[PDB]
Amino acid sequence: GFLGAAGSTMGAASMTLTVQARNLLSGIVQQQSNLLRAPECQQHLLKDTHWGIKQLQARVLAVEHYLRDQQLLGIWGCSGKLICCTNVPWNSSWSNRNLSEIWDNMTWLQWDKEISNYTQIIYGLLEESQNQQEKNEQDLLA
Amino acid sequence: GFLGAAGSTMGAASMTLTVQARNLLSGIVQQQSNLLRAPECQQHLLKDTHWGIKQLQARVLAVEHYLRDQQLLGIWGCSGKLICCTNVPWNSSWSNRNLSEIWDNMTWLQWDKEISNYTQIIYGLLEESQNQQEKNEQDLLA
Amino acid sequence: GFLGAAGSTMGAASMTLTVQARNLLSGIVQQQSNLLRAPECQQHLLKDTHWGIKQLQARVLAVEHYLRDQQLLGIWGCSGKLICCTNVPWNSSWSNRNLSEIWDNMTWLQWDKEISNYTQIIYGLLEESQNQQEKNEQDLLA
Amino acid sequence: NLWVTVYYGVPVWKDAETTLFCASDAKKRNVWATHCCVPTDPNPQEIHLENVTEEFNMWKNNMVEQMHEDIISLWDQSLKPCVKLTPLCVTLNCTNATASNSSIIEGMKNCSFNITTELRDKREKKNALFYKLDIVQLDGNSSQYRLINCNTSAITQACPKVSFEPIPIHYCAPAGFAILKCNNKTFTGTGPCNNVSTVQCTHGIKPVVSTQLLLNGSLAEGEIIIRSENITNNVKTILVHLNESVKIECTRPNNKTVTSIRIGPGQWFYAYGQVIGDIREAYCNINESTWNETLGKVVKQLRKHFGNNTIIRFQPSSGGDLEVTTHSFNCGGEFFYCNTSGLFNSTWISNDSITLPCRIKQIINMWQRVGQAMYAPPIQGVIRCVSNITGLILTRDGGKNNTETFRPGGGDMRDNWRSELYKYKVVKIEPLGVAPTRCKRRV
Amino acid sequence: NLWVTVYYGVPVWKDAETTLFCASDKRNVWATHCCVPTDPNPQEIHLENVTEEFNMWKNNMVEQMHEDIISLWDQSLKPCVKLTPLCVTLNCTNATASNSSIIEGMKNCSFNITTELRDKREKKNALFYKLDIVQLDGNSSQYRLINCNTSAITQACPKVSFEPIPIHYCAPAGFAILKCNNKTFTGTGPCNNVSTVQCTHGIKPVVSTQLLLNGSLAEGEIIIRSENITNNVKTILVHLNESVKIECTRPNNKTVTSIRIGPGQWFYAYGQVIGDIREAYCNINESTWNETLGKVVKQLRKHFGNNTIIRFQPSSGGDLEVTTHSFNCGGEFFYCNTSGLFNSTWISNSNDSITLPCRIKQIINMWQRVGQAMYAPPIQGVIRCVSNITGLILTRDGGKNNTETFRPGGGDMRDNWRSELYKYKVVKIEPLGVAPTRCKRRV
Amino acid sequence: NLWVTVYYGVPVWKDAETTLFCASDKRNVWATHCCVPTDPNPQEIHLENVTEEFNMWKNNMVEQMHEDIISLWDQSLKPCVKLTPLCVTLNCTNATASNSSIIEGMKNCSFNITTELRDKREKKNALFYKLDIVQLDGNSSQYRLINCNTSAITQACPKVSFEPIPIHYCAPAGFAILKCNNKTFTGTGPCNNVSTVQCTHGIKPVVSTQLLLNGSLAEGEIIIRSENITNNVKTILVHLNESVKIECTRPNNKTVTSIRIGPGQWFYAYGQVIGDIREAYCNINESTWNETLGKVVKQLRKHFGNNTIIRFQPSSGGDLEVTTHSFNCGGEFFYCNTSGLFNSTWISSITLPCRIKQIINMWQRVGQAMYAPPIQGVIRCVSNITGLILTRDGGKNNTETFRPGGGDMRDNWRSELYKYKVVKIEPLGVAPTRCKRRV
Ligand SMILES: *[C@@H]1O[C@H](CO)[C@@H](O[C@@H]2O[C@H](CO)[C@@H](O[C@@H]3O[C@H](CO[C@H]4O[C@H](CO)[C@@H](O)[C@H](O)[C@@H]4O)[C@@H](O)[C@H](O)[C@@H]3O)[C@H](O)[C@H]2NC(C)=O)[C@H](O)[C@H]1NC(C)=O
Ligand SMILES: *[C@@H]1O[C@H](CO)[C@@H](O[C@@H]2O[C@H](CO)[C@@H](O[C@@H]3O[C@H](CO)[C@@H](O)[C@H](O)[C@@H]3O)[C@H](O)[C@H]2NC(C)=O)[C@H](O)[C@H]1NC(C)=O
Ligand SMILES: *[C@@H]1O[C@H](CO)[C@@H](O[C@@H]2O[C@H](CO)[C@@H](O[C@@H]3O[C@H](CO)[C@@H](O)[C@H](O)[C@@H]3O)[C@H](O)[C@H]2NC(C)=O)[C@H](O)[C@H]1NC(C)=O
Ligand SMILES: *[C@@H]1O[C@H](CO)[C@@H](O[C@@H]2O[C@H](CO)[C@@H](O)[C@H](O)[C@H]2NC(C)=O)[C@H](O)[C@H]1NC(C)=O
Ligand SMILES: *[C@@H]1O[C@H](CO)[C@@H](O[C@@H]2O[C@H](CO)[C@@H](O)[C@H](O)[C@H]2NC(C)=O)[C@H](O)[C@H]1NC(C)=O
Ligand SMILES: *[C@@H]1O[C@H](CO)[C@@H](O[C@@H]2O[C@H](CO)[C@@H](O)[C@H](O)[C@H]2NC(C)=O)[C@H](O)[C@H]1NC(C)=O
Ligand SMILES: *[C@@H]1O[C@H](CO)[C@@H](O)[C@H](O)[C@H]1NC(C)=O
Ligand SMILES: *[C@@H]1O[C@H](CO)[C@@H](O)[C@H](O)[C@H]1NC(C)=O
Ligand SMILES: *[C@@H]1O[C@H](CO)[C@@H](O)[C@H](O)[C@H]1NC(C)=O
Ligand SMILES: *[C@@H]1O[C@H](CO)[C@@H](O)[C@H](O)[C@H]1NC(C)=O
Ligand SMILES: *[C@@H]1O[C@H](CO)[C@@H](O)[C@H](O)[C@H]1NC(C)=O
Ligand SMILES: *[C@@H]1O[C@H](CO)[C@@H](O)[C@H](O)[C@H]1NC(C)=O
Repeated sequence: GFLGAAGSTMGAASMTLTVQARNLLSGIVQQQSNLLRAPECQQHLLKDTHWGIKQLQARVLAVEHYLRDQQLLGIWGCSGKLICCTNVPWNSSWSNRNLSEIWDNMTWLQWDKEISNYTQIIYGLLEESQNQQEKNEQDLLA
Repeated sequence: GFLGAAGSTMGAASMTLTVQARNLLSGIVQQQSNLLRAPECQQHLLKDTHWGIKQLQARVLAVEHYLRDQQLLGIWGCSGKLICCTNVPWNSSWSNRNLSEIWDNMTWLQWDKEISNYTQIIYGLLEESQNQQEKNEQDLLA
Repeated sequence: GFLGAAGSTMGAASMTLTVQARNLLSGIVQQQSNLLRAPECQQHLLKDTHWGIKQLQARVLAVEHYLRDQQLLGIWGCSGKLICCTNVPWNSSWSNRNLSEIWDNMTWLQWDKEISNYTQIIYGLLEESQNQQEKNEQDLLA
Repeated sequence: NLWVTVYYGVPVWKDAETTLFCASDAKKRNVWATHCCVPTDPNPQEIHLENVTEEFNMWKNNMVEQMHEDIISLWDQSLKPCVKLTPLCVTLNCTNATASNSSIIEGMKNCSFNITTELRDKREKKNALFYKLDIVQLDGNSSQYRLINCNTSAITQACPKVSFEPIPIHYCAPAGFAILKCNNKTFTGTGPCNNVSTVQCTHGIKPVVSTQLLLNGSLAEGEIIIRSENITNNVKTILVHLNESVKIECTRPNNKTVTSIRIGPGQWFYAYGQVIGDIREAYCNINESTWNETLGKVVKQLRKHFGNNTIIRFQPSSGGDLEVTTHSFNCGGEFFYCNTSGLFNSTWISNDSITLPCRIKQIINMWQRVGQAMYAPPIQGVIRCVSNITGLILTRDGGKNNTETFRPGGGDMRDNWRSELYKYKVVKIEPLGVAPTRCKRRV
Repeated sequence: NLWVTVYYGVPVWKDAETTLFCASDKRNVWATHCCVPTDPNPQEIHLENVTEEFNMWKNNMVEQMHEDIISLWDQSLKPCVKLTPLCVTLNCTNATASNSSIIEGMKNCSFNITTELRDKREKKNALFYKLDIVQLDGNSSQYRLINCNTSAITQACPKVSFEPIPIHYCAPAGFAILKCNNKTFTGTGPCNNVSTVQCTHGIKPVVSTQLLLNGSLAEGEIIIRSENITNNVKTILVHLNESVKIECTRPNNKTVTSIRIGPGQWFYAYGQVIGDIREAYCNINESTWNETLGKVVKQLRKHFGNNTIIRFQPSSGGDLEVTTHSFNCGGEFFYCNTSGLFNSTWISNSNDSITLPCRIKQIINMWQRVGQAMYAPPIQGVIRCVSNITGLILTRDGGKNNTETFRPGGGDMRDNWRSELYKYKVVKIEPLGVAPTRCKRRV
Repeated sequence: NLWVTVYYGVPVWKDAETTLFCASDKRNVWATHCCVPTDPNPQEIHLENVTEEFNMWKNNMVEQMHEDIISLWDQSLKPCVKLTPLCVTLNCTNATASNSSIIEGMKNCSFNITTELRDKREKKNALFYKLDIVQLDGNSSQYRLINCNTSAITQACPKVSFEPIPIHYCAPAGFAILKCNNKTFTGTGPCNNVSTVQCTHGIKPVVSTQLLLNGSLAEGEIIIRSENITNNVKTILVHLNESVKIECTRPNNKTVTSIRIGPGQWFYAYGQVIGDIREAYCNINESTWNETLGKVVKQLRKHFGNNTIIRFQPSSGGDLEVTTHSFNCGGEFFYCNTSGLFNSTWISSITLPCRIKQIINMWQRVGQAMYAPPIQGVIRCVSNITGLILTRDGGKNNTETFRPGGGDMRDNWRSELYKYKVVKIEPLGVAPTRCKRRV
């Protein structure tokens, strides 16, 4: 069910949060690599050098994006969590509408664009909040 | 020893899980340190492009496998731990021994053989349990 | 503001930590990605096999250093954080600077140099401490 | 009040460019199987996306540009280690070539030439038959000739034991990406699609090469579909997908003997020896009826974008290189060029069979590139192949009193792959997102 | 009740096929390619109570060994001078020496070669081994090199050394090399003395056909290893517990002539030999050979029954690559007639020396590939090798009648690399695992 | 009371070496190889209270660009035409222009070459600079190309432009570039006004032997840099705070003849001379040269003594590349006699004749020789001299003689990267604190 129920609802994404998270990384590139190695194609990967560098480019870029995502979750205090909440309040300027009017009345792929240009500000607030929280926990450690 | 007690007993072997996880990346950094000490070696092995593609593939595959394991830990709520417990019960369908029959009197290799076909089921159940726990936590924060 | 607090005294760099955590990975890597993606860089430089192999190697090594650092944070416990304490007492014999000058009148560069040759000892202590802590938690739950 | 929540593993995507990889099913030395080493899924899956719509643009699809680049890279890679015919450029005594009882063969010449051998200091006189389309005359009033290549670049002979029979190739995303396939039957490109599914690999596309007609492709589910980047601008090409194929036969009937020469240290050069049997000519046989109903349905569907009372005329290509003027294609390893005059000479207002003459040319300026020309090796025996026309490439001439003329035109190989790639779109998963909540962080 | 607990960092592993790398410690190829330094103090760690199944004829490391070495030979020859301009008709006569002594095996051949200016040629003279030259046609002093009808040839660079050196083969991270220490191991089955290691003990890339040279000795007695002792189709590897000294030589003092091919291309050949000619040969101690052959015969009796007759005969047939014992001696290539060895009868079971006449060749088709030949440069002076025989490659006949006759084998160098790597296996670590425990997560 | 705490993201670093990325802004070669923008880098981060030791004589960046430029050069020449069939016997004579006026250079040579048909040769004529050709055993009217006993030569493709452009070298992730801003810094030692950047400024990969061209204008003061000012082994670099204008020119207007070698293979040589005969030369302002040398001598006196006498003498000997001022101008290759500059002594409208040659062993390599194609039309170029390469010989007390030695090729670029250092970020650190982990 990869991308399953992508058009259903953002409120009840639920198990889908698992499904995507395990099909965007090595959990499938292992299958790709075993398939690649299976006919002993390595000589081709060596002879057709350009194809080899292209494959390595694809793999390293996928790895880089996954680490992108893990670092951004980690710096926000959300390491190892699929759903995580913060203390940063929601702004009125970020397409404010009542949850009765959007929650379970609107799905992902329909409203991500409605919070474009505010990705960076949200990210900055999350990092600042996490850093302040960590410093406060340090100071409380008498 | 590095793989000491691998064929002796599970309980004593499980005490030192640090060394394996460390070596999974310390081997890579040590080998690249060996290369960095000799830039002419890097230069020749660069000119020998085939060897370059071979070992670049090997290194990225090692990184891939490590991230595979790390993200599998992440979805199971066990990120940042070598030892962790869940709330998934043990199914008698695959093994019926008691703890004294496995944590003593049997080896980790034997254990790998013992539950070789049960373990994927454990992956599924751990994923669902962690997702349910996360939704419960989200609803709890009132 | 990368490295903006490098010459500031220790503690002044705490609030800048989030800035310094970025650009090791995923701060410069995606910038370089898009910058190379726009002009199909490496795509028309695939024929320059040496150049492609060098750039792929450099990106891989950035990735590997990031994994090494994150994993060493993992094996010491309390990873996913820019700030965390342990339960290991400080061995004053390393510097004997039992002063408030650990948070004043001295920069992080100078301190890293001053205790540059006790790095491995601290690491081993943290390793053993986390091992004991994990086993203790497992026993407490059981 | 409301607060921020961060979700990871969200099901969204954005349009993206990325390298792909190619896979094929397991099966002498077919290059397609070799390059697309990766085996395909024995049980390919498809996930229907309920209540999802997405914009597709078949003229800006990065798939086709990757197609062109990968296919040319493979062709160069395949020719790179093969025998070189570089020293084969010398003065040739050519005369009329004859078969059996000294009967003249139109379009061939028996050429004698001096060629090297194993030892650099030894030469020998050798004979071979060549097609007129591969030879140019040095002196207009004498029998000295050379190969047309000799003033552009050295030619490489394709390896004689390497098959170039197209095989279905499935095109798969790397991790973090996905392929979105339209399931709207009448989808004309450049717009939204409502019935969409996610896949990991395409259905399997045969990298067939053609200039005027689309061969061995997929048929339209509904009626005949006409696609264009700009329907009103006549400069753009027009792709027509048929919902019923046309079965065409093509043949090089003459039974030819093949000869081989040792031109160097391990370098073998193959050529057409003498010939036997009666004189016969290469051609393409087409069922006249099926062609006429196909073209009739095509004009009926053209009248959806052009006027009901508009005159629709069909003329051959005005002119240009042999590659684009003719219908050019591969038949069993040989290269055919057919006039198609009998297919596109008609006007449309409100038992029988046809035959196109065809020419054979062994020197191929593949991908209309200057230099790096290929020598297609000779093929022993008699060549017969059968192909399904699934679609047509048409260019338009307008500026007339409610009349529109159409010609084959085409020649851009990209459009061929567009005929099997308009359905697909590459996208990048963006698993990170945020949302408002009634909840709050603790501690 | 019992609940799942998840463990990371587990000490378990699986059989795996992975890519290794090579590290080893005058332009030696081996030092250059395996430029990664080796561990001065490798730390073997005995795994108590661990057992592991080995099968050296399924050991994937030999394939990686083979590919890496052939890649090294191909790459080292990549920038070296081509000798294609030399493939010209040769005017040859019997070579001679001081006092007009008729030399056996050589030919004084003269040839017209292109000088630095391509429009000018010069007559040059050089000595060659008759085994590398074949009569051009019929019976005329006109002669050619054997390669000229197979492939272009590259001379190995004279400034590049190919002396074997020990090479340690190291796993990447996440893989470990399991070493079996059972001194009596027969190459297949369980091993109950298993240790982990990072890199192999150091294997010298020696290339030989019949007798295994410079290798490691068996810790126990002489071991005879073969997948099926009953099925004589398989080869049989003899790993000795005692080595035999062998002294080989090309004794004649020769000089080298340096001829220009082109602007930066120089061909090298034997200009002259001084005199007092004698044949190149190898020498073996008689008593040592008899005792070694007796001990291996005892082991063959152990396998095939005490009252069974045993016999040794020379090779049954084939080219020099398999009929003779071939080896590289300082860059020159020896092929020695082992008929003087393996000529014996053994039924229930001399201070001289055995002499082996040795043909010598400069033209080598290494690894028995068609084409890609290599020309060994000449060496001035006198050539002497000293080597340790540590094992044998045998094959068994099907005569029966209570007699098992044995012959020299060879022809597949992979056995040579395997002979040394019998006790090593590569395994992938699997850090993940699960188990039951007496407690659950608090949640 | 103190307890261990681990910090991730500490702003500290160590020295290191790494492949830096190259970026820049018929076809220019660097623009294609370094085909990545450098526009969105307007800012730098000043570092308050940092001191770092630079050593411009141990930069790995200079070595990196040396290997990168040679790699680019080899790659760019790799697909271009080969000229092996031109290595034939040449029947040669004196060339002429206008009313049969003999040319000082320009040996006019005829040669039999194979055409598109292997069984067909033709006589073709071409003019060559006398420096590219060597006589065959002293025989009259018999000559060969200078290459023919070393290696096959490659013709640089005429359509590629080897004009240098500004190049920026950018750190990969986890690395940073430290730039000294002490305007009086002498290339070595501590610098306490340092700014971190992601990319360098624009340095043009210029090639030159003894004079330093098209560089930055040092700092406000003229700076002389040396790994050891006393030792005579080390090259001395002089960095001028004012540029000196030089106008170099090949005045001879000539036709370019285009000969077919083979299928898709073309050779280009100098054909008929159009104008009158004039030597190739460079113009330098005499006065400007005088005060520039005076200022440099003053700065030298600050090292070698106020009462010391300082003189400049020509380069003693060596190949053209050692003694002549070698460079590119409009795609052609000049080698100029600098004896008219470095002839002076100090107690307290200059015209350099210039030779032109088309076959160059760049970087003094054996083989891999490059054949520069001809350029139809007069060539005139203008350059800024920003620095000098000086070789000290030593000798008698209070006598300091310097010569315009070519130095190493790397010294052409050490002169530009002396401000820069590469550092590896070390995000991890540890410290004591009053705080201890709970439980
Ligand atoms: C569109 O798809 C059609 C199939 O639906 C294609 O028709 C097929 O075309 C191939 C290629 O010509 C035919 O292949 C046959 O293969 C046998 C096997 O020969 C083998 O041995 C000979 C020994 O000399 C060797 O030369 C070959 O390479 C093989 O190794 C040949 O003997 C036959 O002559 C023939 O070539 C298929 O038979 C044919 N299918 C049918 C049903 O006839 C068609 O080519 C496709 N269109 C395009 C443009 O590619
Ligand atoms: C392994 O087999 C090889 C031949 O296949 C044997 O080669 C010989 O090894 C000895 C080692 O001491 C070489 O000695 C030295 O060779 C250099 C070469 O220039 C020479 O300059 C020295 O004066 C000294 O002689 C010997 O040359 C070499 N044979 C030849 C023809 O070069 C080797 O002995 C066998 N054993 C081992 C352990 O490698
Ligand atoms: C130092 O910098 C100056 C100024 O940029 C360089 O002058 C430039 O020299 C080149 C080569 O001669 C000129 O290119 C030429 O342009 C003409 C006209 O388009 C063209 O016909 C030639 O084929 C060639 O491409 C360039 O225009 C000229 N630019 C200016 C403004 O003077 C000088 O070459 C540099 N010298 C060094 C040492 O890098
Ligand atoms: C190339 O030439 C070699 C040598 O001239 C040929 O090798 C001969 O092969 C036959 C096979 O029966 C043997 O009987 C001869 O003894 C071999 N050597 C001689 C003296 O000819 C080889 O067959 C030729 N092959 C090709 C493809 O050229
Ligand atoms: C130390 O370095 C800083 C830059 O990091 C210098 O500041 C520059 O000063 C010049 C003076 O003309 C200004 O034009 C620049 O805009 C300034 N840049 C920045 C970023 O401040 C400062 O002058 C240097 N001081 C020393 C001691 O050299
Ligand atoms: C270089 O030499 C060639 C060969 O002589 C000159 O070309 C021609 O020479 C003949 C006389 O041998 C004249 O009759 C032609 O008119 C010349 N034609 C050309 C190309 O001018 C060529 O002129 C000489 N070039 C120079 C500069 O002296
Ligand atoms: C699509 O919309 C219909 C509308 O009734 C709804 O029933 C269905 O659940 C939606 N699909 C998904 C996957 O939620
Ligand atoms: C191996 O088994 C024996 C059994 O007595 C035990 O004493 C020993 O500790 C075991 N080895 C290890 C490494 O635990
Ligand atoms: C193709 O579409 C036309 C539309 O008029 C229809 O008449 C015809 O039956 C269709 N043929 C097939 C095979 O679907
Ligand atoms: C070799 O040259 C001599 C020179 O007189 C000639 O007599 C002889 O026939 C030649 N032999 C061959 C095989 O060309
Ligand atoms: C060229 O002219 C000079 C004038 O001194 C003369 O010495 C020389 O011999 C001439 N050479 C030719 C080739 O005419
Ligand atoms: C040199 O520069 C001075 C500056 O005043 C100028 O007057 C003089 O004419 C210049 N001479 C040359 C050589 O151009």
